[PDB]
Amino acid sequence: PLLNPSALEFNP
Amino acid sequence: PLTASMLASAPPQEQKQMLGERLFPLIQAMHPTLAGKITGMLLEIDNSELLHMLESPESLRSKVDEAVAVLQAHQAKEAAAAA
Repeated sequence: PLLNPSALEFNP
Repeated sequence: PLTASMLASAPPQEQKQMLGERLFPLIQAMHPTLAGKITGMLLEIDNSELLHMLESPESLRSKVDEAVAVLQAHQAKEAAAAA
């Protein structure tokens, strides 16, 4: 469905 | 320019890293404080969708609007639980 608010942050 | 063919030879975690490095600066130009979180949320989707968003600025902008609304929803959910 919608994006996941608990996704891990990306660090570049 | 990042293409399907450049991704294809890399292991899946490296593929997500390469997409991340291209998406992050665009997302950071939109929402500097949320860029790491929003990039992380977008990287969960299919690599084909992510390549499309690097080629279509209007698609990326709408998907970032979806991520911002999803974060707002989650903050409201937590505030409802605490009240």
